[PDB]
Amino acid sequence: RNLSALKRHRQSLKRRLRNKAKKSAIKTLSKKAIQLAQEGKAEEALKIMRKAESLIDKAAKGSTLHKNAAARRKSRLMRKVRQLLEAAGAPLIGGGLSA
Amino acid sequence: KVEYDLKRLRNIGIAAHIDAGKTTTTERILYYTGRIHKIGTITAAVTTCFWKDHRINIIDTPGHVDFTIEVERSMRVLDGAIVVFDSSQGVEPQSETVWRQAEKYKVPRIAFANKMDKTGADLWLVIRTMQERLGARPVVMQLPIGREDTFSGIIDVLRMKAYTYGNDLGTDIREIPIPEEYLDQAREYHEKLVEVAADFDENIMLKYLEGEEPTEEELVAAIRKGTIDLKITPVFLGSALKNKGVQLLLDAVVDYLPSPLDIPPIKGTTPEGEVVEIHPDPNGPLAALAFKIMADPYVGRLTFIRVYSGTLTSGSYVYNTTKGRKERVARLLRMHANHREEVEELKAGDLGAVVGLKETITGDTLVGEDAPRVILESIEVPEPVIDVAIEPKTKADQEKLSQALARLAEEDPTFRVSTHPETGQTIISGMGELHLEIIVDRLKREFKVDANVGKPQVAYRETITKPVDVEGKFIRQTGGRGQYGHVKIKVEPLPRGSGFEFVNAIVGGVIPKEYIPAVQKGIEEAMQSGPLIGFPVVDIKVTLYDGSYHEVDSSEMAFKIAGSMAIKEAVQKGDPVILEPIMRVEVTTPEEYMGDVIGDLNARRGQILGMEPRGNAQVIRAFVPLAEMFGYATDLRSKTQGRGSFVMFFDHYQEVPKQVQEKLIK
Amino acid sequence: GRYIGPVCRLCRREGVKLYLKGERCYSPKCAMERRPYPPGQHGQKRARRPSDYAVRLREKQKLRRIYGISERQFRNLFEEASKKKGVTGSVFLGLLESRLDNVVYRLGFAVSRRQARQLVRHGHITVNGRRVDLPSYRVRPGDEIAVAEKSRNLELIRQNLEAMKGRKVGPWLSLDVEGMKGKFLRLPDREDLALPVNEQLVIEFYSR
RNA sequence: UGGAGAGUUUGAUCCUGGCUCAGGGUGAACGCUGGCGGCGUGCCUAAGACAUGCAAGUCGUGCGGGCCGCGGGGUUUUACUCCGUGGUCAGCGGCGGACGGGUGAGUAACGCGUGGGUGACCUACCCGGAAGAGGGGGACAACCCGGGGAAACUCGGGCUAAUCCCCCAUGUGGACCCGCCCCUUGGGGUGUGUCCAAAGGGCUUUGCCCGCUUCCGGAUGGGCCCGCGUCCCAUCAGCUAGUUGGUGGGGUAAUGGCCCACCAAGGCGACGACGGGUAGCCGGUCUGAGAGGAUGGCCGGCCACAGGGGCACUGAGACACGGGCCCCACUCCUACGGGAGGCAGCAGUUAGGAAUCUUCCGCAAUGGGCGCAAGCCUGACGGAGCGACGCCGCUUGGAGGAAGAAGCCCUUCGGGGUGUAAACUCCUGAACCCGGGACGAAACCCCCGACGAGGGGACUGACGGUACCGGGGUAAUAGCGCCGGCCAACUCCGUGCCAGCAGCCGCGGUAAUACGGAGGGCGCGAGCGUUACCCGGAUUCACUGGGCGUAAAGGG
Ligand SMILES: CC(=O)O[C@H]1C[C@@]2(C)[C@@H](C[C@@H](O)[C@H]3[C@@]4(C)CC[C@@H](O)[C@@H](C)[C@@H]4CC[C@@]32C)/C1=C(\CCC=C(C)C)C(=O)O
Ligand SMILES: Nc1nc2c(ncn2[C@@H]2O[C@H](COP(=O)(O)OP(=O)(O)O)[C@@H](O)[C@H]2O)c(=O)[nH]1
Repeated sequence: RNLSALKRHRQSLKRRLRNKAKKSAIKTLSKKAIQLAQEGKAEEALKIMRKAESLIDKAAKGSTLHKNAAARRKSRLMRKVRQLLEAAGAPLIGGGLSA
Repeated sequence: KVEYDLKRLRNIGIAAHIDAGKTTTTERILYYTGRIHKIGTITAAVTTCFWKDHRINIIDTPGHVDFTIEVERSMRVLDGAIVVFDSSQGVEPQSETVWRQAEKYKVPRIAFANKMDKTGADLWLVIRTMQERLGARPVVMQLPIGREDTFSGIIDVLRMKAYTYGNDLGTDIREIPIPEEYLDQAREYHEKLVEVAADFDENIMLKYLEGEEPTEEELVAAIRKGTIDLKITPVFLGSALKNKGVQLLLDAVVDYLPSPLDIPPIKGTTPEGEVVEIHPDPNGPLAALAFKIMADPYVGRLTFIRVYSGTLTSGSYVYNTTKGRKERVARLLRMHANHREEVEELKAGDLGAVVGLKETITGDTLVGEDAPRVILESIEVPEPVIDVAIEPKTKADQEKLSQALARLAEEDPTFRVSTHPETGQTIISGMGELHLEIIVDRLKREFKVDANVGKPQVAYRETITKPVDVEGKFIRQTGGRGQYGHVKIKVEPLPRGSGFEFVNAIVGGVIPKEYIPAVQKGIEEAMQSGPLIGFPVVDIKVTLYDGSYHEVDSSEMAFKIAGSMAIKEAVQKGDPVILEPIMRVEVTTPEEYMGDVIGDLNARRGQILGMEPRGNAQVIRAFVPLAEMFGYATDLRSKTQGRGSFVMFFDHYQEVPKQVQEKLIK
Repeated sequence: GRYIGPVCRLCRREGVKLYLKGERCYSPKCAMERRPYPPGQHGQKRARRPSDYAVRLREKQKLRRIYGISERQFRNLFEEASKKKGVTGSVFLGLLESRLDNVVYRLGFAVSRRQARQLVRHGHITVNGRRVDLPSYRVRPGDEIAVAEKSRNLELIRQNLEAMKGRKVGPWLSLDVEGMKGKFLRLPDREDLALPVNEQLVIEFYSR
């Protein structure tokens, strides 16, 4: 009548539910960063972005993200942020963005 | 690991005239033999149930109701049978029948008195009938404590113990000794019993005379050895609804009811022609009969079969000799009271259903796929008795109907469909009102076909009284292919049932040789649509005694018309008379009912012809008009409550009462 | 199955004598020896000239009747020789000739092909060891046709094997009456087979 | 190494030209016959609906428990039942359920075929190479207790294990932005900054086995693009708004209007757009001298779809055939409060139809998943079954035997035929018997070795007591078509334009090789005939290979 493969569904649900979160985590955070960066908060933006970054490659370990999933995100994050901090700010603190 | 000794097998049938308790009786039997309940619907013809290390097959269905036929079929296969009787229905006119059509075949059967709780429930009354009507030799086997409303327990004479039933849900039973009074009543019947069994076992006779009492084991042997011969019929009892007398009648089963082996062999025929017994040896050729096909949702087409010889195996190969067809039996199967026990083979004497087979319809004899290709008996011949006109409304429905019987004829070969070979309308051959009636529901519902239900027509005939002679001229002479034909004939009426006679009354040959054939095909022809209604003008002699011709004008055709004219008018002129069909019918009826029976027949445009007795009954013969002869079934069984039967044959045609001449002018 | 039924009939018809029987046809009575003419009721009458078709048919039926062999089989082997590399005419005979049931008769183990085939069937024959029972077996060049052992001393074998001391066998065959042997030297050849049959016709016949 | 024609317009002729026939081929069906066996092949119609069973699982060498059989019993006897291990039950976690198998509905299209491009990418498992595996926290099932239930199950507390999750570390080294270098669509470097590793089991226990982590390569499989090739209809002629391009964003493994926003008016079409029908494409198949025509069953490749539609989740992979969510349709149980579903898997049921099979045996082999293994699962597959459905082989007898029985048929009554046919005579002996009886199966495992080579050793057959072999061994199924010409094969009797035949031309109207029977004959033979469909014949769409004064055909 039935098959124990829903075991797979039960999981299907867990995992989704997991990464669902670190997913939306980095999301919001990704934003809080670039927000500042643009707003002018030179270093305190760099800060957050330094964090976001981690949380990303961090997520990339598992199955949430992967391949360039992360690296793409980054090449945009610490792309635009430096592309908003040039709105007259001079990269303050030694956040991720390299000299 | 035997579980099949055969002498442990009980194939039985529940028969009886309606009302009774047949059906309800069965489901009950199927709750006792299988209440089981351990800390571990007649769902298809025959079913198995176990009662004290004995496997029983039951096939409740009888009904009596008009159409027996089927009853008389299971009957042929089964070995024993319980003729349920309704205690209550005591001025019982229909307790009969059922049986008198049992000994008909030759099978043993015990009695059961079902409603010993319902009003008029008077045991004896029945016996004052079961020997007065049919007249068997029953033997009282029980005496109920509390007639009808006061239904409590029972006593078995043979075994002189008293039982009780404290309720009717089927729980609080018990074997409580005889209650004060009654007792005495017993004795005597318990002596007669033994006295009755004396007529079988001499042993139980001399010991009767000496003063010694017969052993409960030799006493049984008597009773049993007496039933089996169709001499005696053990009568028992109990409200089947109150769950009473059953668990005890269940014993009554085995203890007296025949085992496949006490049964007399079926005869079968070689492909050449010669009888021969078919031995119930589960090791001889494989011969099994079939008896009932059924469409299952779950497994599909099912062929319930009664094995006689050899032993079928699940997933083998058979051979229906009947329709010389090589079937591949795939699956074997036994019907348990609530599930489908898939067995692996069926040894001679046993019953169940096989799945597979497509060409095996009813009554088909199945042997082994190499065995001597033999065919059993089975040949029963119960034709129909009541039919009706069915015109399938607009030609649309006329089709749904075609399928209607194209599947309904296979799903019930107790009928026949006939399209009046002269005039569209189709008859529905039945065997009793109800019969055809319930088909009118299925055939009209499950087929959604919606048509008309009148009665057949009658094959009337045209002729005349006075003989006449008219001219047959034709001629059309205008300018070339003249068309010149003329003849004169002599028309003369003939005895109803004379036929067709013409007369080459032409001398030298005033009417050239080449044309006569043509003047006959013309005359012959015309005689088709009567001068009155348009019916076969017949019973006449025609005399061509004159007529001329033209050398050039005449035509093979010109003559055919001229002759078709003399005919088309001599009838008109010699005063036409609407002949109709008369039948020969013979009603077998107990001169009891006869009185009115004859009446009825007289008030039916018919005139009596005699009555030379038959059986214990009496036959009456006479003629009748098919018109006032329709649905005679439900009229003969009226004047006779069932005890009536008739036949019918055509014989001649004959003139209508004139008042019925202008009747037909429509 | 290989026909069965009146033979020294066909002997006739084709009007070109055949030894379907073997011995007897030799005697004054191959049928055609007595009444050399197509059978039936009519038979002996001035015959209308045959058509272009009738002709080739009869040459086929002749060639095929000789080897006694189902048109089916007959056709297959032709439809084989054609595509086969080599002058088709010859070729066709070539295989036809390599039938075991034939090689047997040729070898003289059997008075008639009718007979030879039965022998073949009943394993009275052997090839290089393993007996064969398929008349249709096709002999390659360089095989020993011998009589089985259980057989060897069975009347028939002898009498026929007997008249063999003397009688020749095809330049393509070498026989040893003692050991009841016989090799298939080479693929028989056009002339080697002296037949009252014309292959060209027949071919033309399978060209329509 | 390859090409056949013939019947039919007339009084006669020649031409043109239609019609017709013989040939092959079939997943076939139908008729009348029907003996054996091998290898094939068997829903072509309703992608209509479907009872039942089985078609996907497996690891205890990842982890904690419940129950049950063993050790030793905890206590003084069973008690609060602990302990080490092997079954089990489900729960965890690990892989596998995306392969395999089915089907042709859709689709005229980068779907397919082919041949290429990825400075536009991905690849679990498997090889090779390099470096590692350092610390801490942390919950949820299982379980207990408790509630609601007919049922499916469901809700609430509280524990706890791990190769489950999570933080910090170290980073061989990898990811990003910036600068420079080579390069040339995003490819390789290189420095600053910044960010990220990990898991533990078994044993014989600092050493192996199996795992883990990161990075580089190998391999295999893919994603995507592009040129060319891929049907009928102009009595479908114009089509287009995310429409064509652009910038920036999103999105992805990755390119891209794949999406969003905004700008620009562009993009396509008689080289046939758009619209409408039909169809899965190819290897191949049949036919054909060839070109060419048809075709696409089984087998192999690719695609698509799994009731119809929409959607995402998990994941290396899927928008998932036996997963999930919503709409809709159908199917079922119901204590009617609410549950359970999808045979185009294997087999079968029903309906439809002219028609297409067994709810079969075996995991013996091959092949697949999980496991260190033993081993488990495997309707994949290997076999059996029914069917002249096809093909191939074989048999119903062989040799004698009359100027030639009989019967029957024809007769000019002389006789002619059936016909060596029978008879009769010998001889071989299918079937069928007793007996014997496989190959497919040698590894995984285990032992020497070094758990490498190599050597030895053990357990392994569904078919199957089948094939096949030796001994015995009886004369042991024939049909069907046709007999005017094309076309081989002719007489008698019936019949009288009747009944009937018939592909064509045409037969039948009292002496018919054309109807119907008989005798006889011809062809073929477990088959013979018919009916569908495709090629051929048909140079009758002509490239090969045709034509237009009057035959059809020159446009005023
Ligand atoms: C269950 C059984 O054994 O009999 C049942 C079933 C029954 C024998 C039925 C009577 C009659 O239809 C029978 C026929 C021939 C009716 C016609 C078809 O439909 C047949 C396929 C069917 C077979 C059995 C059936 C259907 C019964 C009756 C019917 C009585 C009717 C009334 C109005 C009381 C009965 O027994 O009373
Ligand atoms: N009261 C009562 N009724 C009974 C009993 N047996 C049968 N019946 C009634 O008989 C009637 C018909 O029953 P059934 O067995 O179907 O009749 P059958 O089919 O003609 O035998 C129903 O009304 C039942 O209630 C009984 O023992 N007691």
